Amino acid sequence: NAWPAWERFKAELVSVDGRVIDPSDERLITTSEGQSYALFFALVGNDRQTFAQLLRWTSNNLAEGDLARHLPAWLWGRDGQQQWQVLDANNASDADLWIAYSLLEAGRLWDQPAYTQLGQHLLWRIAAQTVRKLPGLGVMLLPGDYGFEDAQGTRLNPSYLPLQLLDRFSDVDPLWGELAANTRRLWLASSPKGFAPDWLLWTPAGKPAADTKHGNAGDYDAIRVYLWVGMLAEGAAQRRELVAHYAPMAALTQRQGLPPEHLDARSGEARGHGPAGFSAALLPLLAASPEHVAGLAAQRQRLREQPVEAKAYYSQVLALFGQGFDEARYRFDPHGRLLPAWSA
Amino acid sequence: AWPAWERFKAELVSVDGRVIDPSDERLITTSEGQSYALFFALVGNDRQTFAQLLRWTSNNLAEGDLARHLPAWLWGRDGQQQWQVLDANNASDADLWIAYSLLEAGRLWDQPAYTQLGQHLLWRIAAQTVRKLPGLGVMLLPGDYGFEDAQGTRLNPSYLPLQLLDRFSDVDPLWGELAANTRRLWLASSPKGFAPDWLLWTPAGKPAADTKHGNAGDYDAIRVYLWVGMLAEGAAQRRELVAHYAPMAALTQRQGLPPEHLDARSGEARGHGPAGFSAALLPLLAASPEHVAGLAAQRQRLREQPVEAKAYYSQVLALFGQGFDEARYRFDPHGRLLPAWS
Repeated sequence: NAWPAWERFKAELVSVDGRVIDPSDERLITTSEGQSYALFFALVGNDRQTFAQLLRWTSNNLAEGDLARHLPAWLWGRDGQQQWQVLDANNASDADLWIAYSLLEAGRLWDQPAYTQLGQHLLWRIAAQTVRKLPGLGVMLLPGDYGFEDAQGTRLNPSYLPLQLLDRFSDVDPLWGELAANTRRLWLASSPKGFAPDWLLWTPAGKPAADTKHGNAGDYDAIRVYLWVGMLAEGAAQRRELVAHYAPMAALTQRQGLPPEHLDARSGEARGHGPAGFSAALLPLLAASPEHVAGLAAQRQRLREQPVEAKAYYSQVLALFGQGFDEARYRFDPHGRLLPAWSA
Repeated sequence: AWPAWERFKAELVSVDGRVIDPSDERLITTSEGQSYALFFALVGNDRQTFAQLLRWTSNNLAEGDLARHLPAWLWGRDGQQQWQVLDANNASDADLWIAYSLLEAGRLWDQPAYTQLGQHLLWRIAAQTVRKLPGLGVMLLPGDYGFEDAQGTRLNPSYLPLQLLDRFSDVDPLWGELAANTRRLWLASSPKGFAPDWLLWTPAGKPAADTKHGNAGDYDAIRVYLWVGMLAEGAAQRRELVAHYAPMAALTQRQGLPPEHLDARSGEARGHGPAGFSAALLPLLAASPEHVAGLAAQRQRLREQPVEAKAYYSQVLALFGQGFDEARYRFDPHGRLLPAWS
């Protein structure tokens, strides 16, 4: 089991002391998202040492030494005094979820009770700090502990809520399965044309509306909705409904021979061509139904001719997820449990 | 055999398991009444009544499935003479007592189903009712809706007994953290050694007078002294907490009767409390040698004018406080229930 793409990511974007660096920002920032994705990839790659290093860096720098006591700050880097520190103390729940998931799964797959316990401690804190009971929806995860609720209602981000993770947490307590059912409803409701938005607003009347900041735009966040949907196991709840619901994204990509860059989730209008990351993000969805078998072959082909670039953080993580799945490096079972290719 | 618990069942618990407060013309049940009665039934080693109470609570306050719904706080006769939920919002103090009684019953009676249900409730309480408040950390709201706005967060110190939160820490340390925050909240809410019913926690992270009830402490606040007085000797900061609320013990001892109303800011007291207040203070009064005159005086008041028949509020305070005083139960340092029958 060699994972050259993961080795390339490490060589290019992961520091010796264990932080993931997006070099496109002048501040040479790390995000909790970056840490969380790299933790998942290290597990998939059976890379115990890098997992430990990533986890240590995340703990010490984003969580004051202790993920059982603090949800990680989302932004870290160099400030205006050239000092390396937390730049924004608020959390991003999408990273928190991926961190908690990778810990539970690593605890199971590597037989490390400490990882299991830490994951459970995180779930409790996520419930306590980040979950709310929303009107006409029920329990739902906010994008962060602060700054996403007001008079207008509640801002939500579909891509922050991968069903696999929520389904897996249901094994810890059914509250999470309930949150997963609520997410399935949110996803469908937010995507009337079969295209996901980056954000939406959940009004006090219990209805979806255009996001206060991004309207109905679907771009680099929303592309991940197709990725999660496409990686659902056959027997996962509402899998066929979800795959079929987002068919227009697959249908469009097949037709145009290329994924689009920008969507309006309300009108279904699409612009441009998406970067190679978008192609990789779509491989699972493209493989999920026979009617998109040509689309799958096409996109696989484009990635051969034009692989993701060296220091391009965003396209690299989409590739590691999507090409990684396409290359049979892992699967999810119907309950969201990780099935890695090394675990035989 | 617990005579007061037998009388409470005979007078205030219907055959199908609801606790009635007759002082209200709607003949209401509250989630509070259900939660207290569940705890009393455990203390009384009464499996039969526990099961019936739980069933009524689930069916009528929680849509038939308490694992999926925190119970409505208020049930009774509506305007069309129908017996129905009157307010579907929850009351957090009852939610906590229900989860706790379930966890402890599960342990003490060897009933995995109670244990599981108790854990489902904690997850839902964390998810729906807990918030991270500025300069305070994780904290329980009084209810899922209606207690937050631009002015800040309304909190109710008496909704947060340290025994329950300390006990929940066994489920996950996050609850012990909430218990520690509650210890800070209690102290901050009580600058003169007297608790208020309510407190505002402002956006700047400071305690302020409650928006609705100012600094008044009476019928909710009396229960803070009850919780504190029942803390086990090795419970975290127990001595500090008993000493902190000494002025309530001292005033009661000095006046010969508990006050009816306190102002938590000024420490000014007015009137005399009902028998329930005397019962509620017996554990605190017994907690320090120097309050023995008061312990004796309040025991004597309860003998002379015992808690009246069909008087919901005074009966529950007495089952708690007199029950403790009669050695029917204790708590261990981590909030686990130690019933006399066990």
